[PDB]
Amino acid sequence: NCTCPTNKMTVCSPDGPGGRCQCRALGSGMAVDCSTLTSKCLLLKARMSAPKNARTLVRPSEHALVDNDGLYDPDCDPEGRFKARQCNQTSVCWCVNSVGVRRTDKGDLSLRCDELVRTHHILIDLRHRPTAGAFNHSDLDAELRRLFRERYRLHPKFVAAVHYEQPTIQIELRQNTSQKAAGDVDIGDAAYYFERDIKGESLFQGRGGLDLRVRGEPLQVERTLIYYLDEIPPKF
Amino acid sequence: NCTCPTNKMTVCSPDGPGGRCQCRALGSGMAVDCSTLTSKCLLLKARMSAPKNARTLVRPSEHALVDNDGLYDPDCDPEGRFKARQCNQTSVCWCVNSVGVRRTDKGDLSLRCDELVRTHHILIDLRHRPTAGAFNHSDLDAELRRLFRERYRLHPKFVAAVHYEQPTIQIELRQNTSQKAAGDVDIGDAAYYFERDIKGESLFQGRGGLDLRVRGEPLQVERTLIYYLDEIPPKF
Ligand SMILES: *[C@@H]1O[C@H](CO)[C@@H](O)[C@H](O)[C@H]1NC(C)=O
Ligand SMILES: *[C@@H]1O[C@H](CO)[C@@H](O)[C@H](O)[C@H]1NC(C)=O
Repeated sequence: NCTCPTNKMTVCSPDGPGGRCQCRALGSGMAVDCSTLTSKCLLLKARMSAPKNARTLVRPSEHALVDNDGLYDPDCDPEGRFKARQCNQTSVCWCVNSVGVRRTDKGDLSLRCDELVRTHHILIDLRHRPTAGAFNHSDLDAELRRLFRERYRLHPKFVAAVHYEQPTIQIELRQNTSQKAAGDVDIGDAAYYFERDIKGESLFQGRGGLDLRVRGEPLQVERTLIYYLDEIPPKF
Repeated sequence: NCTCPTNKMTVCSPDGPGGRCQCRALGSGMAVDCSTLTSKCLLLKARMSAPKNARTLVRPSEHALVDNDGLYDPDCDPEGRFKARQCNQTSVCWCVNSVGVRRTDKGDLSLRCDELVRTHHILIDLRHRPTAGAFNHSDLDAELRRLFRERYRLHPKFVAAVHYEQPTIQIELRQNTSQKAAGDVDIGDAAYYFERDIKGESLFQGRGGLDLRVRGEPLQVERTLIYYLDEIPPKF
């Protein structure tokens, strides 16, 4: 059955040699490894994706803005990760980090981003709809570390810590470039998948969002904040 | 068995969901369709491909030149075809047709190639090593139309004509945009596969070169000339 479980934003078909199941990335057309997480850049491209022939639809405008200014259509290198320079505009350019947020001040078409700066620490701040009381910190740590271990296939050594107090929860992810091995999922990719699941727009095939139950009681998260820390501080 | 019969310039491995076979294009990392022909642009990216870590290998000198002046690493749009504007890396840019050869005078980074011009007529001019006599026009016509029908998976109507005289053979392919349907292989891609099989660098898995036998008598080709005709004439 032609599926891409880890990335639903794909188009597959049994149009392969001997009925083989080919599958490609929505929008970008890039190759997708459906066993593991797809890089955040290709998923962003698939998010915008500019439908091929609207026919009866209407486009977005030259002046129509969206809620999130950090939403755009990036250019992804032949490995899947972002390119160091993202010029989605007429002549306006800038430099981005691994997770795809802006690292410099907007320049022109003569800009030159040398290296793709690595976002090595990520802090995910969640706040859940207040239940009658608070949970136990141990169960929350167990559930969240298990989530990144199994669901997003992030190695347990990359979950630096989990902090809990009244409603507001925090999750630390620490992945240096020196401690990233062959075929390891990126904490940026895992954080993107986790924010999409938390916000009910999961990239997996079967699911629709995130269940996130802690010892029988569910956990519905109102507010989410995600901070990205780069090895080289951005130059503003 | 993880194999791509139509594109040998790919990297497959059974690391797909439940041991599924995923394959991706060399050099570009783009998704490939291994049942049919891959676009000439992705194969052009694969041809040069700048090996990932030379270690003991090298990079060709910045003053070193190659036999063909029209070989370069192109930018391929999401669908696989060439981007209308090609800039190898520098402040020199130009516009191309669908087959990738140049159309306009070399300019600068402000160039605006408004549309991707189609190549609608392709003429292949072969000259074979002289045997004791010539062949029959009928057998040559049948064999070449059969080769483009079965092997390159080109619909028979797109092979406009076949001409024969003393050694020199000609093949005329004709394909407008109006007569290209859903999932029709392009005359550019079929011609590129033909010219890689003619020169002994076949893009198929099992084969290495073109057998090209006409009623038994093997046909070895010395010289090949392939002319590309664009719907809009190239402006120089
Ligand atoms: C480029 O960014 C602008 C915001 O400055 C946005 O309106 C537009 O949709 C983006 N387009 C692409 C192709 O990323
Ligand atoms: C263009 O790319 C080709 C790739 O083979 C390379 O050999 C050539 O030197 C490049 N030329 C320029 C001007 O960048």
